[PDB]
Amino acid sequence: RVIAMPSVRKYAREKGVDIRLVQGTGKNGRVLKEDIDA
Amino acid sequence: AQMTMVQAITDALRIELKNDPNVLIFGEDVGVNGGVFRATEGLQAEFGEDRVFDTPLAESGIGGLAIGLALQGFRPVPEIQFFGFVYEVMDSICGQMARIRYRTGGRYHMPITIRSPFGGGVHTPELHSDSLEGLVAQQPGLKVVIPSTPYDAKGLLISAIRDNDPVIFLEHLKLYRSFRQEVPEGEYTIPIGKADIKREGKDITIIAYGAMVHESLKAAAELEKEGISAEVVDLRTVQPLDIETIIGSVEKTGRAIVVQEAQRQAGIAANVVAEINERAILSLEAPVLRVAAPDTVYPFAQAESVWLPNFKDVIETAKKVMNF
Amino acid sequence: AQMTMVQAITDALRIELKNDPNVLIFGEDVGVNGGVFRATEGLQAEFGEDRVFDTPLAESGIGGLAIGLALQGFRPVPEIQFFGFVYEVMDSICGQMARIRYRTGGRYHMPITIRSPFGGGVHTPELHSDSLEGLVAQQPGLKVVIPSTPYDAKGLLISAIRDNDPVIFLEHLKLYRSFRQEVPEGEYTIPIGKADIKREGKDITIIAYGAMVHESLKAAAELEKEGISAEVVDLRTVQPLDIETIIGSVEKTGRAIVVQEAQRQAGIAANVVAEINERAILSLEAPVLRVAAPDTVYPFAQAESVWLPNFKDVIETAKKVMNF
Amino acid sequence: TFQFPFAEQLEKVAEQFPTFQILNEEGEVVNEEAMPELSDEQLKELMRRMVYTRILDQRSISLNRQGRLGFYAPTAGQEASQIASHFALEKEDFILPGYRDVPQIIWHGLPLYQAFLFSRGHFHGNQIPEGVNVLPPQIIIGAQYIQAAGVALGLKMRGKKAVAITYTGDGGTSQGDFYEGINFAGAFKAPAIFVVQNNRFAISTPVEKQTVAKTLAQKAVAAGIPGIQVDGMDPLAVYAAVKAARERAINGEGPTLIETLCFRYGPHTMSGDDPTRYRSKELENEWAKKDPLVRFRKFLEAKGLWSEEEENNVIEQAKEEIKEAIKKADETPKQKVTDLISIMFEELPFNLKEQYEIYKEKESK
Amino acid sequence: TFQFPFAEQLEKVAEQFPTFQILNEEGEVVNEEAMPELSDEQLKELMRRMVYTRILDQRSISLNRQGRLGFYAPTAGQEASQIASHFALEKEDFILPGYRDVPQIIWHGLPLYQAFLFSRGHFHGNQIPEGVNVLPPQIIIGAQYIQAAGVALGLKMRGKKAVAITYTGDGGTSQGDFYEGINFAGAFKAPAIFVVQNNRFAISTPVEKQTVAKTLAQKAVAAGIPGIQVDGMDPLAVYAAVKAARERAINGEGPTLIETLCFRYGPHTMSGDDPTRYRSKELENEWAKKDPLVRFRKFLEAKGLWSEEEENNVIEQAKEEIKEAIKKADETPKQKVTDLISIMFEELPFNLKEQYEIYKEKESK
Ligand SMILES: Cc1ncc(Cc2c([C@@H](C)O)sc(CCOP(=O)(O)OP(=O)(O)O)c2C)c(N)n1
Ligand SMILES: Cc1ncc(Cc2c([C@@H](C)O)sc(CCOP(=O)(O)OP(=O)(O)O)c2C)c(N)n1
Ligand SMILES: [K+]
Ligand SMILES: [K+]
Ligand SMILES: [Mg+2]
Ligand SMILES: [Mg+2]
Ligand SMILES: [Mg+2]
Repeated sequence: RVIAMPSVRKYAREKGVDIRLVQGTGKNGRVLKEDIDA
Repeated sequence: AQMTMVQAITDALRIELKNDPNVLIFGEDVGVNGGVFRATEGLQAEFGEDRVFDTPLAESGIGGLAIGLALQGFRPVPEIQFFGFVYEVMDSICGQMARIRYRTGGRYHMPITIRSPFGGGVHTPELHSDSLEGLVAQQPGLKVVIPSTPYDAKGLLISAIRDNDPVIFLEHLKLYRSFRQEVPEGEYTIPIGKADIKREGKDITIIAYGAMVHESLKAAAELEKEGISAEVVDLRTVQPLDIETIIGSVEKTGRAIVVQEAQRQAGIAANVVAEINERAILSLEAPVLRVAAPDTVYPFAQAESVWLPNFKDVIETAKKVMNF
Repeated sequence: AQMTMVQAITDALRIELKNDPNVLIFGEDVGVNGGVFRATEGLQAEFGEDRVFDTPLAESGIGGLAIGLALQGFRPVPEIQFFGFVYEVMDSICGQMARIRYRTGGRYHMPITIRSPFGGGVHTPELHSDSLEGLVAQQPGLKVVIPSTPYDAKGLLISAIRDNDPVIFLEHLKLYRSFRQEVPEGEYTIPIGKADIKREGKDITIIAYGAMVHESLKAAAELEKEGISAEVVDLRTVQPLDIETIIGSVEKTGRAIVVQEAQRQAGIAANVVAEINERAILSLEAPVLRVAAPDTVYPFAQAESVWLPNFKDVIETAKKVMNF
Repeated sequence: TFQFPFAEQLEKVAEQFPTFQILNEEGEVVNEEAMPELSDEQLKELMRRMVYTRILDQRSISLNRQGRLGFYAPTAGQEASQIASHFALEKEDFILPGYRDVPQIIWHGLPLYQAFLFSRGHFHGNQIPEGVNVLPPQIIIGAQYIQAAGVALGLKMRGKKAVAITYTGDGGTSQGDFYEGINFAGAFKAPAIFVVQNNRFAISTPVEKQTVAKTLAQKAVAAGIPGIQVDGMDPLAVYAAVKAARERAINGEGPTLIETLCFRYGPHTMSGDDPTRYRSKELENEWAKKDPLVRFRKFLEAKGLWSEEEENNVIEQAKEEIKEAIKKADETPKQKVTDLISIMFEELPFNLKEQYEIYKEKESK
Repeated sequence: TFQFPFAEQLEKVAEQFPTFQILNEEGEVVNEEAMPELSDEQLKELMRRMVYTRILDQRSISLNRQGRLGFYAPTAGQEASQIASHFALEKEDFILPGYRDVPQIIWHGLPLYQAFLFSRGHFHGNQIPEGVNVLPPQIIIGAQYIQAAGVALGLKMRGKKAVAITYTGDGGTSQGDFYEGINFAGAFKAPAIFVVQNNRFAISTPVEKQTVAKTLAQKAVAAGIPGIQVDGMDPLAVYAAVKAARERAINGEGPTLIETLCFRYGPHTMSGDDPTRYRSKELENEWAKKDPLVRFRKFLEAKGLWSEEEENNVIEQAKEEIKEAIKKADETPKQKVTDLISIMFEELPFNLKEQYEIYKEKESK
């Protein structure tokens, strides 16, 4: 149960982030950066 | 009883000749000779020259023959000595029999099954090992089947002969006598258009058909020694594709690769990658890669070893997907 | 310099007959008659019957005649009256001429070009309008070119005829004389295996070929009225594909759809989709969808309208990808 | 240097293929021995059908240039080769026609309104009524020949006393399929009758450039089966030839190839072919006089078996029926993409089930 | 009821195809009137080549069983129809061979070691030296026929006074391409020699099941070209038939079909169960006495042109040349994917350019 595709998936894994914790404003893409910041 | 693939094919033909007087087997040297690889051995002696017979040397004529016979109620099971000779009969198969039900608004149908060996790795002369199933896979009205095991071989042929629309049964040359397997005596069918899981896995899905299933299984056993759990799914029908099984498997693992013996610009791998991408792309952790042969003509016999995709190619690519 | 596509075709043939004495034009009814659609009209009367002639009715024969002539140094330009009839010449095209250079390790080669019209929309009889580009696209050693405008047609044919390897040149029936465009007189060439941007866009990339290009542009104008800026790419060579131009465009819009007139299980959309997913996977924002025809046999003339995809289906699929 | 008798070989061989004729140009019987056993009533029915087929040809052309019909291959001039050959058959016989042989399947049992649907391009035109042994017209030259040998072999295995008959043209004799068919039929000694209609042209190409064989009938020698060349403008000769062939076949003696020498007064097809670009106008007047309707009309009028009163009664009945077939084809419900999907397979595979749903919604708005 | 002369018809065509022979099974000349003009030194050269070719077959079989050669189709018993036919050609004539016609191309210029690489499956074996007019053996039965009509039409256009010759088997006459080929050559009046080697079997299928025609040579009639049936175990006869056919062609008179009646002493091929496939062996002994070498041997000895000392010489020479060719085939370097890709095109398309870098690296370490 995690919708994101597909570079969002590789971008979160490259920054050491688990995509499950973030709340996709739209399945993420630019909100992962917001996670890394806070 | 333990059987090889060629023995499973033989017994399935016998089961059908016996259950239906409309079934007929014919082609180049399929009679007294019993075929190039003994697939029809002993059938003519048991059922007579009326049911199992030979024909002049002309593929186009064998195909036309089958059409007429089916217009007269029979259930033809013709044979092309090697699938590299299908170019000779493309019009009958794709321009004729696959369109007859459609062309007659249901009035006539073509309950025909074409058998034909193909595949490399045995040193055959030119145009004997080519993989052209990609061609027949493109014609609406056909079903293309490619077994990889004796069990699957018997059940599918019976299912292919009973179907009332055209079916092409491709038998890989290398799989004819490479291994035995327990196969129930008597009739049983395997639905056409259903894939199956050969090896259960949780880390990566390997999609294959034909003799690449074996190679994939050998790579899977190697990947295991490093903690990589690969799930091997065998298509067993390349047209139509069993979407539900493929997609259901990839959504569980998130990673996947497709493997074919045919050149990159041929085969059905591209169709597989396309269906996957448009139905589960939101589950893919990495791109679905392809393992295929160079886009050149089928190699001269002595170079097969370095041209055909083997288990090592599957391993390298499988890693590439895990480390993407 | 306003010409229809059939005129650009004839002009390109006139030019090549003058510069290269080795060029020959032949097929069914291409001499005194000038062809079914007058593509070779006036040529025989100007260059002679020894260079422009009719042949007995037999595609298989025409293809075998072309191979032989090439071995004697000529540069053949045979014609298959309709591409639906390519099933008769399948062996000469794919089992022969495409493999001659490789087979002879470069000793002989086939500077051959096969002209042939296809496509629907003008109500033709059975097997005339079929789209079988996908069959020849799977045979390594061949190049398949499909133009969509008078300008692209003349320059591609000249490059085709000049190419020292086999090339299949498909001309769409509906584009023969449906519209006019500026075409410079004289020789000029356009590289084979090169696509061109027909319209610059910023929101989505629409890839097509043949008569679908027009529909795509048609669809792009309607979409502009809704704020969606579409980039239309015409492949113009369906084999090989211009990967750089395709990818370059997708890694700018991040979204895309592929449009073709052929059945979904046929055509070449599957390979373009597969290629995009393997190279621009990190730039995609939505799954790459295809716009194609239903998987049934090409429809009886009367049902072309409701069966053939048009600009309205491209409008719909484009919205799905944008609203993803 | 030693010489082989080549020129004598080509001559003697064609000597075995003289044109079989019964009725000449003026309608006189020049061959009493081969005269068929037909009653005065069968003779009048043969004429009624030929006059009727000529009217159908003229009406088709007219309705085609009006848009009412689509694809159409004229047959004017080939009435004997097509109708008199069919007259020699029985209901149980199987016909495998080519694109120009629509007249044969009409008389064999296909409702005329369905022929017009075949021209327009509608699947209901091809749904042959059960019990009527025919295939829709074949478009790919050669294919009906290799399919006829199968049908023929099929009839033989069931023990039926029927034949498979098939037609094609002069240009079709150059195809690879033409040769494999009569060769397979011969190797299996199957009840098939192969009819070749030499109308001297293949679209614009003259038969003289197709092959160098003196006759087309001699091509049967390659298969080892017997061949006969007959006057295609002679109805009584086509009927007798096909009659002898049918009998030989039902008696299990093998196939036969029949080459009729006929002609087509009309365009190759109604698409855009223009005859003035490839054949003489004075050459169209040489065959104008050899019209099968003219000679057969005189033959009958000489026996008091035909009057212009009976001919106009047939012309009327023809127009009236043509008019009804046309109204019936218009009343046929339009074709839907779901209708094209339903007739693809007996049981729809996965990819068509999806599409079926997809197009079932698009057809409900 | 009327009857067509179908029985008489088949008898008259048969009379037109008598078996042509110069030397009987004893070495005696039974046809002085047609004896070819050959000097003493040409007859000796014709024998040396036939003995040499018989030795090649024996070694090729041995080497294949040793796993030192790959695909191979035995030619023993067919030396007259193969070697004596090629002996009538000139250096500029183009040969389009079948999979069993390797001898012919060896004598026409293809180095022996390159014929072993062909067998093994090595591209260098197919790289024919420039100026030697031949194609590598054709596997697709029938394709070489439609291709010869092209090469031929070509020679005619350049004005060159050469001929295109091609070979196929009895089974091959059933293919549609066989028919299209000789018919196309006839329509264009092209300089082509079509040779059919009738050794009575297509794998396990006897020729009597291939067609109901009594001679394969009568198939020329469907094309309208001269046909000749010759004794395939008669060296001088096959030489004369091809020579006459060459003169006729180079004079712009057209193609000719030649059917030879020979036999094979060994298996169909050496591929699978073929070496153990059923063989009559009652039928072998019979054709064993008809051996081409046997009768030509006696023909020359009677003229004091062949001793048992020249035979041994040629046998030792062929054995030594065979040993160095097989050695040279071993020294040719292994093939790589890059070699096979560089020969797909003149200019590499993007997909292969990219694939070239991948295998380049996977090669070097
Ligand atoms: C294999 C093949 N090639 C080409 C065609 C196009 C074609 C026709 C369209 C219909 O497809 S009609 C025709 C000429 C046939 O000439 P014929 O055999 O003398 O018959 P007739 O004189 O009665 O027309 C051709 C070549 C075809 N149908 N099939
Ligand atoms: C189109 C086609 N069909 C089948 C084959 C398989 C095949 C052979 C493999 C080699 O492809 S050899 C052979 C029998 C040929 O018999 P023949 O014509 O009498 O010639 P011969 O007796 O010299 O073999 C066949 C059918 C083929 N090569 N090409
Ligand atoms: K079936
Ligand atoms: K070219
Ligand atoms: Mg063919
Ligand atoms: Mg005609
Ligand atoms: Mg043979």
